[PDB]
Amino acid sequence: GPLGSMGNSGFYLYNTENCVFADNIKVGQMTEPLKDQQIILGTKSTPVAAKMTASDGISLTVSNNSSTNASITIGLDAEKAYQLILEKLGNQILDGIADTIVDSTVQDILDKITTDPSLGLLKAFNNFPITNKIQCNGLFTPSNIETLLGGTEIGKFTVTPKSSGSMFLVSADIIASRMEGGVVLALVREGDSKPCAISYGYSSGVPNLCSLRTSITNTGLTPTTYSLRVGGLESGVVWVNALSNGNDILGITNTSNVSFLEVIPQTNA
Amino acid sequence: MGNSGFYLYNTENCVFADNIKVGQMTEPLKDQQIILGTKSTPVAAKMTASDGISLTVSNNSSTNASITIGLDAEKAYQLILEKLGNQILDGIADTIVDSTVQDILDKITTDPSLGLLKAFNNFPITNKIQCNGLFTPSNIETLLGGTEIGKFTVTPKSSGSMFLVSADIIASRMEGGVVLALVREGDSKPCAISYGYSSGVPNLCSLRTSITNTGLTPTTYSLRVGGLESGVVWVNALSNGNDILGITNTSNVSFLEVIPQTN
Amino acid sequence: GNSGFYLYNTENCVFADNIKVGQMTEPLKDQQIILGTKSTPVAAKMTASDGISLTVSNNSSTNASITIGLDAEKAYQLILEKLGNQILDGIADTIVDSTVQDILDKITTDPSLGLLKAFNNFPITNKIQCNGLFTPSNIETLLGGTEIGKFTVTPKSSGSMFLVSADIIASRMEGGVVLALVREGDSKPCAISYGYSSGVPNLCSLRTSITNTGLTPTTYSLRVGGLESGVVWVNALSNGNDILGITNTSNVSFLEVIPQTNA
Repeated sequence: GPLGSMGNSGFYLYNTENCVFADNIKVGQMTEPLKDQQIILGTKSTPVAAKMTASDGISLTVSNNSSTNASITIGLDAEKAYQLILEKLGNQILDGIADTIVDSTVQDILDKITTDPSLGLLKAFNNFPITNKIQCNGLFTPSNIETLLGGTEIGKFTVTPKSSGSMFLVSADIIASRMEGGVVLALVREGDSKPCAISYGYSSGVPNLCSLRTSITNTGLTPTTYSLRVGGLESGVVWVNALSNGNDILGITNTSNVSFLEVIPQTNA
Repeated sequence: MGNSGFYLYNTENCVFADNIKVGQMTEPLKDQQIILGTKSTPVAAKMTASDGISLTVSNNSSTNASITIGLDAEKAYQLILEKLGNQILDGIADTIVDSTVQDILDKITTDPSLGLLKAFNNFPITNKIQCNGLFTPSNIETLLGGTEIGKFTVTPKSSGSMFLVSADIIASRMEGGVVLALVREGDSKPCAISYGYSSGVPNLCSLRTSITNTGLTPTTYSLRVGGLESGVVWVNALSNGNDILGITNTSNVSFLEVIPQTN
Repeated sequence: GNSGFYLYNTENCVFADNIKVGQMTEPLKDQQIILGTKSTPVAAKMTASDGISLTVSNNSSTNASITIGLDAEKAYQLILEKLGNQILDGIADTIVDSTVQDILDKITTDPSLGLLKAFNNFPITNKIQCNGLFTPSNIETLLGGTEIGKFTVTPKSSGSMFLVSADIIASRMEGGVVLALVREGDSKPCAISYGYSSGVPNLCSLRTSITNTGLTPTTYSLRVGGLESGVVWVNALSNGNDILGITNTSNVSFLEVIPQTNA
């Protein structure tokens, strides 16, 4: 019946097609028949057996052993590719993207400065001037010093920290007057049951600055409200911003101050 | 179709047929097949393109037919992204990163609207001054209160800031009060008034206040001290004028830039 | 020069000068290959759309080859001809993120800037009898008064200063109080301030600004005592009792500040 692959050759009839059939083929300038990855490529003269390869690198997938479904698939070399792209035009590309970074990184940083507490620069300050003449009739006694009933309230202020785990350096300096005796200042955080800071000053009967300084530790980035109370030590009337009788000091309107300055505490040891 | 044989095309000894089947081919050439040699005998090979590469042909043209190899465009770039983004930064950042870093730094250290850059200033006062100038309900509102003990010139580095002014002065006088006044140059009256006491012995007499800044421009403040309604007040010295503990002690006045924030 | 079939070792092959199969109307001309179609095969020219490398050595009739590959500028030009925007925003995003992170690092470290300022508060709650006097003699010595605290601070920025506020509850029989801040390794205090008590407790303070000398831990200490005479109680009444019968607090604060030239 059938002859055999390999060795015979001539012309045969494939259906209606009249085909030349051989083991192999050598035509033209080809000094020998086809070898690996070679194909028949005609010049204007007698053709030559070209080999297909990859310049710069290109995916070439040949299936040699397969006599059924054999192919040459062609693709990109990726890491070899983009490298070349850079190695050609990377100099202009950088220029363009730089005249974008100009605003690009800046607006971003300056946004992070202001949005972000954990930076942790950008600290809050607030000062609160107190001008009123106040007759402080509430005393401080050993009985009320651990409670909320010490003295008379002269201010109440709401502070908010811009940075996490920070404190407020607090100075309250208050023009006070009282008939020869001592003056007590209590700073109280709302929520607490007793003052979070106590201090003392003196007046001869003539006005003197009485102050409280302290550093209070901040819980959240939540707004917090401190009241300031003032009274005599165990006995006396104290006037804030006034004389010993409540008249204007020097006939004018005088100012006391309470100020909160955010600060980020280094470890003491 | 029909014939297959050999003929003479000009000077060339040719061969012809309707098709051709060599080597391991079981049938002659079909769609997109080409003759591709192997280590033994040629096989048909169907040219294709991986990773979505352009490979298009023209079969419909019997003459001037051709195959074209092209770019994936979308596929390609999508796969370049799909692999390597890391190298670009480490490779080319430095040249521009030098410029950007060292620029944004200088911007951070110049910009008055950033809210960084807060100036601080400390003016010590080691002189002994007899403060004969009194403070009476009459001069309290004028420029004539007290005796001037110092003057200071400061400059805001930031916009919309305040100065936290501390004035801590060592004073003494016979039993009575000590008034301090801080006056801005160009005003008609003190812009902060304070009070202190001395029983006859040195005592720190202290004024504190927070001032709203009107610019990025050099303001000058003057501090003056003196008796409250009556009495001579000595600064940095005893009740009579000589050294305290027989040394010169210093007083200070300080300006601290702070930047009030909003709730 | 001839045509026909012949034997090459084991292989029986066809040979001719040229070849014309299928729909081909003539043999193979320059840059032509035989490509099988659905019907009979045609002649074909290989080409490159978009631009791709197409290098043929026909001249060399030995090891002759075709090669293909990227054309670079034309390639990417097409890449952006379709996608010329998204690439920008993506890569700019990543690199802006990288440089941003590096800057943040460089701010939170570099002491040469003027950002990063240290703060410390040292509370003092203990009742302390300061029998140490302060007198002409020991004012320039280390023996002035009784030491109520020792503190250690480290600056985070160079050319810096510490804004020191020491506010101490004290009590003594009608007389003056002295406060002295001493740096370790100095022969004398570097800050001397004064206060008063009538017999009831009153805040006595010391304020000063000290110049920092480097970035390394430094240690000051605060001595309190009577002015020339008297016993001074820190944090109590003049008889040592708790004030209002509770523990009280005294404070010493170090705030880092960056000084500007005084005018």
